[PDB]
Amino acid sequence: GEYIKLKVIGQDSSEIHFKVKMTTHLKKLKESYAQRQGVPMNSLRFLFEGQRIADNHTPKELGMEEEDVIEVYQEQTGG
Amino acid sequence: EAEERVVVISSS
Repeated sequence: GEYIKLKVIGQDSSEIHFKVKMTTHLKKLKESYAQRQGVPMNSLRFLFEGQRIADNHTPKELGMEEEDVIEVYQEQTGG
Repeated sequence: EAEERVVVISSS
């Protein structure tokens, strides 16, 4: 396939960029980000246009393009 | 100021 570059913005305004294929499940991006922050993956929620990114979402499914932004927040009360 | 960080994610 071919790759797009996504920018992941943290609560402290820091950024890590990820190159990902249009068909790759975004679980792998979440794991890498959490690993690099040194926190459990389940302590974080990952949002695209404010909507929750699921483990089996792909960039194609979400309509993501080159240089789109993902925001990371702490997980919230409830489901 | 932080340097640029780009990580390549592989498929399955």
